[PDB]
Amino acid sequence: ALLPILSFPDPRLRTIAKPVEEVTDEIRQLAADMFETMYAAPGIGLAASQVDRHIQLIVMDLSESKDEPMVFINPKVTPLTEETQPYEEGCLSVPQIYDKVDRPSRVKIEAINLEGQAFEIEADGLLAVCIQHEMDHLNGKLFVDYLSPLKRQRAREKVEKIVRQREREKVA
Ligand SMILES: [Zn+2]
Repeated sequence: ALLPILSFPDPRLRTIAKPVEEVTDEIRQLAADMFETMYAAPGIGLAASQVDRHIQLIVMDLSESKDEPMVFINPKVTPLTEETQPYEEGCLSVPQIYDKVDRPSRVKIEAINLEGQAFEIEADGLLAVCIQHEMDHLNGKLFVDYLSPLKRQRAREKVEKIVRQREREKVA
């Protein structure tokens, strides 16, 4: 029913995504399936790289109510300061692992929406964390890449265990 999410260390998560050529109704349908997948997980961010569609498309909803959806197509993110903020990040492609990352605290976002309109906004807080995390997906990067090798290694061993439990849960 839902789209499968790739899990670390799947090598396809390292693919650099291609620009979206036109917001066609198949990219519209993909965005809608990404939302269902994301909301089911549950998560607040999913990049199209994570469902093995190597395209610059990101869906996001940062709200308690699952009612404030946002789409970023072909995004450009530029920091507006050297000040960073720590945040404990997770990732649906690194399931059930969370750790601290430090990223620029304020950024400018330029992207297009599901109608092909351009927009430009400035983001701090959770938005700035999340858009930078998701942009990293589109350049083949995961948040575990900023951790020490032992923490990455532990994360990898734990995730294979969770994925193996998830499969076993399908047989029951
Ligand atoms: Zn992620």
